[PDB]
Amino acid sequence: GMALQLSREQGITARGSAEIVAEFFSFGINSILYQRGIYPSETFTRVQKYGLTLLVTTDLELIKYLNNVVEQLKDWLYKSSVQKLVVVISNIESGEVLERWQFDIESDKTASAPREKSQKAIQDEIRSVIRQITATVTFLPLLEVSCSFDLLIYTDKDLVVPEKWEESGPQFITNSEEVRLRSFTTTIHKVNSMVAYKIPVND
Ligand SMILES: [Cl-]
Ligand SMILES: [Cl-]
Ligand SMILES: [Cl-]
Ligand SMILES: [Mg+2]
Repeated sequence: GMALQLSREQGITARGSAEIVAEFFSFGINSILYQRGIYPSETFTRVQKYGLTLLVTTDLELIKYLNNVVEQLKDWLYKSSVQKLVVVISNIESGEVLERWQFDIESDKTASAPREKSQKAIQDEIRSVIRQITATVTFLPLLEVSCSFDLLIYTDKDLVVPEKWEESGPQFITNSEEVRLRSFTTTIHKVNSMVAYKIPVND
């Protein structure tokens, strides 16, 4: 007679996309911090995500810091207010900017009914991007200096700056080359990934 179905959220909503992208950044930032030795290897634990074994921090302060960033990102991503996220890697002793992991975000401001793209398909794309973050490091110059990180979120100039957040300098890098990574999309957001790395000197 009449076909009924118990509602089961399939596809992607603007909220779902924001969730997905913010989560990707949490895992991506964790991978970069581990791969560039920002935090010691023993401060990371193995976890399953996107069909991969990924390393995520156990450091209490870093967990809270990154969680705070991810929560804020979801809000701004839903609003289509994030233009890019950059993980700046600098020589801890000199402050020299050595790498800039740049994630340019494109948004569908019209995002309404849920979009027809499976979570699986999206995870498949993210999986390749995450693998490429680790793969890319094997092609960069050997890093043999202790470094620090800065996480910069570039937003629409008109956004309200929440408490605890601050307008920061751009942390310009110079004498760099780039490695373009695979992009991924939820159909609502598209995340482009690339790393700008400084060419060292023959000293
Ligand atoms: Cl781009
Ligand atoms: Cl690899
Ligand atoms: Cl720059
Ligand atoms: Mg040297």
